[PDB]
Amino acid sequence: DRVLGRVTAEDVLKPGTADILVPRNTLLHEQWCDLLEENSVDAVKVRSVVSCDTDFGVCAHCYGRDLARGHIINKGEAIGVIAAQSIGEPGTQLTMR
Amino acid sequence: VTEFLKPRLVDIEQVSSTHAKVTLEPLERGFGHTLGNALRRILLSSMPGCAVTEVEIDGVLHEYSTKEGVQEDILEILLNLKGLAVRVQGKDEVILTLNKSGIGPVTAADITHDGDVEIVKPQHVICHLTDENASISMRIKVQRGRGYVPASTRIHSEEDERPIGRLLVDACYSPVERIAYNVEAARVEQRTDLDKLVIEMETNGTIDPEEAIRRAATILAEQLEAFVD
Amino acid sequence: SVTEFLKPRLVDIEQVSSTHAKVTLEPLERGFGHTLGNALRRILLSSMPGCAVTEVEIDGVLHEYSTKEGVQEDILEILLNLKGLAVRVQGKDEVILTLNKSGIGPVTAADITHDGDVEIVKPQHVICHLTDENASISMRIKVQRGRGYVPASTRILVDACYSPVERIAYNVEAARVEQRTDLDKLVIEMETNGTIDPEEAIRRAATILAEQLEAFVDLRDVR
Amino acid sequence: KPLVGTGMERAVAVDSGVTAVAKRGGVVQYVDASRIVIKVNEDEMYPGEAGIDIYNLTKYTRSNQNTCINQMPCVSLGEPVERGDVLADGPSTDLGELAL
Amino acid sequence: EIKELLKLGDLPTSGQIRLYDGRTGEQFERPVTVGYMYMLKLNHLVDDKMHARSTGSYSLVTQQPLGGKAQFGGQRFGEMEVWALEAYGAAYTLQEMLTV
Amino acid sequence: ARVTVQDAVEKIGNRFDLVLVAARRARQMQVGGKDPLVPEENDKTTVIALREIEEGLINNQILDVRERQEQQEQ
Amino acid sequence: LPVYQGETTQTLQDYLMWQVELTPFTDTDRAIATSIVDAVDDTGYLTIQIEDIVDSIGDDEIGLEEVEAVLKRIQRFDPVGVA
Amino acid sequence: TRYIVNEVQDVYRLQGVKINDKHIEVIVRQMLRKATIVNAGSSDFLEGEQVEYSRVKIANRELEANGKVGATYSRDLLGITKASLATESFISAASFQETTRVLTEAAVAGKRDELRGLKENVIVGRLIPAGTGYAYHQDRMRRRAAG
Amino acid sequence: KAAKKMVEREEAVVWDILDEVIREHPVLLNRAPTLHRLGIQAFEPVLIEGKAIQLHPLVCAAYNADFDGDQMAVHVPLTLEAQLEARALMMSTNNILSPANGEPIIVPSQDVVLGLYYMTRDCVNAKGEGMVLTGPKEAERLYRSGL
Repeated sequence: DRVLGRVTAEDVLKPGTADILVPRNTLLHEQWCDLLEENSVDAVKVRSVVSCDTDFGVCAHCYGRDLARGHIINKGEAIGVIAAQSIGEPGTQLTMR
Repeated sequence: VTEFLKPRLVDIEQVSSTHAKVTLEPLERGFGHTLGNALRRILLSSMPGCAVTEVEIDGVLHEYSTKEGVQEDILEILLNLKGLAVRVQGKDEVILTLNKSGIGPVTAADITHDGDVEIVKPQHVICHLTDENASISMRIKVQRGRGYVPASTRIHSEEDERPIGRLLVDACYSPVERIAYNVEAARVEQRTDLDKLVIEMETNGTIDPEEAIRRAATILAEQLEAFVD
Repeated sequence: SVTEFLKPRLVDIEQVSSTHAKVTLEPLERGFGHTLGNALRRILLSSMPGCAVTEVEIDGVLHEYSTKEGVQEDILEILLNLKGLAVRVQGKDEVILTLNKSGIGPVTAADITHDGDVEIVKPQHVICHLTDENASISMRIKVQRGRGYVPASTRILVDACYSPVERIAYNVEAARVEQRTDLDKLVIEMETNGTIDPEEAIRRAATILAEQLEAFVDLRDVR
Repeated sequence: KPLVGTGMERAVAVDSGVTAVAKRGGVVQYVDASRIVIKVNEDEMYPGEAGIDIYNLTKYTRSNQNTCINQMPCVSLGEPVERGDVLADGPSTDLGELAL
Repeated sequence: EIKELLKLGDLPTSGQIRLYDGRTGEQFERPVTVGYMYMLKLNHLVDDKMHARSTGSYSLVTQQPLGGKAQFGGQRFGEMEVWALEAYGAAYTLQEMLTV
Repeated sequence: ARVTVQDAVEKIGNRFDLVLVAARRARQMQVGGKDPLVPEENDKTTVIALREIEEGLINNQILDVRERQEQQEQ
Repeated sequence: LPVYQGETTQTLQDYLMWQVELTPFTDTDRAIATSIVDAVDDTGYLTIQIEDIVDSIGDDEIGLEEVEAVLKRIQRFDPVGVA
Repeated sequence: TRYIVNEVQDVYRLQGVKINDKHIEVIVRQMLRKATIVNAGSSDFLEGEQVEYSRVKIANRELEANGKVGATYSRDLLGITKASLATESFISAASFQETTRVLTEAAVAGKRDELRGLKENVIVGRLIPAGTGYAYHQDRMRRRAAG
Repeated sequence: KAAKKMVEREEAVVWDILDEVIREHPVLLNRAPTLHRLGIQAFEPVLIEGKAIQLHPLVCAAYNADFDGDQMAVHVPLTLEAQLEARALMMSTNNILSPANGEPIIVPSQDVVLGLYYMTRDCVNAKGEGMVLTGPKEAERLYRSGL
């Protein structure tokens, strides 16, 4: 699930030499996860924030959905407001060690 | 249908003046439970009753004060009087007068009695006085109804009416307040075993059980008439 | 007021199929709708008259663990198919029926002979699975007269679905007439096995209740 | 009155000073909805005084919480009452026990 | 001890009693323990919490509505609320709040 | 009442511009000037506009095309 | 300090203005109504004269008939007999 | 990034709370800006230049005209309580921690807001460049580019 | 003024037109303390003669309410676009999954769960163990007798 809502790059390769499993800009929507579990691949290169050369916000091509939408995030949405709020939502932490 | 054998009424038992038990002829399977439940709900839901609506007293004006010579307050008097049970003839909206002086206990017996008003408990307590010179003078407005009605509901009925000195009360119009039914199979040998249903009720004594169950039957017939079409 | 009560006039009925229908009511007096729905449901569930087969006498061993001998299907599945039949009899009492089909395989209701008062709503129902060769089979069944339902474990051998019902559901919703919103709106949904209009069955059950309750009042409301 | 108790309710009610108790009284003469007079016996009586103890109840008074406080009588008439016995019942009280 | 108490009361020691539906008139399985609770009503009553406003007088300073029910006041919004709204991103609603 | 909005979602896609299109169409309907193309079933203009755009008859260009069609007609 | 009166009583001038806004009137009619509302005494009477109001309007198109119509509309208000 | 993600995820998993990391590296990207430099690179002989502006300047300066003028930089992380005050808009980051010092600094600088920040739209009372208002703000920005 | 007088007099026709107006009009609710975006939801208002609102129990988990002494606020959208944003974005029918990790927010945990567990069980065998049917008759037999 850590990579389920992520889009990989061209670095994905099959265990067999000169073999691939999925093209560069692809979303791990629902089924390729089973295939990669079959191949037992562990190291996956995925584009993320800040690494996205945009100079303003983040390009939508490295975020996925992470929402109630089964589709990729649309343009104009404010992730920053969505973020920094979910993190502090579990106000059930522990103090005094 | 195949020989439904609709039952009849039989063995009307008067356990007490306010509590009694009624039994019915045996019927077919799976019907005593539903019949008992429906009849109980009908009786407990909508059954005509007579109660007090308003009482006027010359002495005190509002319910939150008292009168010299009594031990209890006006609110307790109201609570006692809404506990009264009384039956009236066909004419409704009847007002009666209560007047007495002295120190003795005050009950329902020593009240102005008319031919259309019948007291079931002349033993109820009306907050006996404590002073010999103390005298009571109030009139009680009594009507008939079917369901519980608070005084807030009857506010709209009087805007120009209701001068100071007359105090409304809440009407429940519930004469039974408790009932129970039981079903069992017996009294049939020539045919298949059949269940018989017995109803047990306690009332205020204002109404009679046969009349109440007849009214329940008539009203359930009245509803069920409409759904045929 | 003293004894007046609202009478439903919204008798609109919408049906999805010829066997399934949904019925809604207008706002009605307090508490009655739930009692009424429960009562009618229990009546139509308990004892509805109708014709049904009590047992089948097929060729072979009377035990349940019967073989296929070409039918490639256990007799339990056969009788499960059999139990879902809406057979009608106008005036005949319990009568015997049987089937005999060539070995084509689709064992349908047409395999049964046609009697004077024996009729089926649907002749396309499958009786038995697809056979494998040209063999034939006999049914030797009998339809009966009675009401409601009873498993044949008590009264022998398959079942007795004398009540022509499939599924019934009732719901109650709040409503208002003019000012007060303490009104009962009744929702009725009926599924019938067949041969009878669900509204016609509703009317039949209502008449059954009325004739089960009319003498309680001892001839009231004469005029 | 609560049916399950802890016993301390009686002490709470009496020490609350919200109801009326009997101090050096012998017998009640007259009872009113708000007025209470008790005749003390000569045993607990010292000369130079009439020998009657009057008590006036609190009837429907607004509290600091805007609530209503009212004290209800307990005894009926002509009842020999001992010293330290409760006489009236205020709000949320019943027979000397805090009944809330 | 309470078991023998219930014994003298002609009651089952288990405390579970069968009940019948008041609506369907059907016996319930798993008989239910019942209780008589010395229950008490609190000061937090709905008629006091009853409050609403459409449009009333406003403040001389900042021209804002009154507030906490002080002579038909109006409820106050918060920054964390508009953070949540911005996460929803309904800008027109925000402008409506800020202007209308 | 339109219990949920889904048809217009794939009719538009971005989940945002559909709001503006519905707003402008409903404004034009409330101010009047055009008899609604979709049959009316005793519902408010918002749900009717949602149903119409669900039908796939109204988008961000046909309204504007009719805008020019009327403007040139003056 | 933190405690302020914060009172915005209409004083029936704001009520009259709201009634004018809530009423349908032409721009000239609205301006005439506002001018009439300006010249209202506390007792509820018009301080200025109808001819004075017309002169203050300073419009050739403005006529005594329009003033009478506005006054009737002004009369058509709560309380009756306004100004 | 991976270290902090692992640490915070262990902290949350010990209780059992599951949260998508994408928020975490969102916070990290917010945490990563204001890159100081050692080489001037014909841009500025100062410190504390944001990563976005420096990257834009070097992209539009090296490839475009002169690739020889390069400014070697180091990206320094500044704490949340610290990086929050590092905003180009004086309107923002004022309610965050302090106003008086921020107000004095802005008055000394004589800078402007441009109403780019969402808080600027909030205080002004206009549609934010996000969600429904994103399209309107994009149209407004395109119009202002033309005029 | 006539409208105000009629409204203050609370006529039945006033109630009728109020019901007509409220029919196709959304409304939103908001828990005062909320730690996530989902503390605010939109619902269809329905009139019930009382003094307190009835929040659907399944949404209470998101609202983090527990049916004790609690207070609620109500906000009415006026502009058409506000209502459109309400029905497309504030609406409970759209907010099912958690935006934090992705789990479905609406998850019953109360009496529904135990009732589901109880209805689907078997001590050893109840009345009518060996019975075989089609499945619609299951309720038929359970309600009446035999099963």
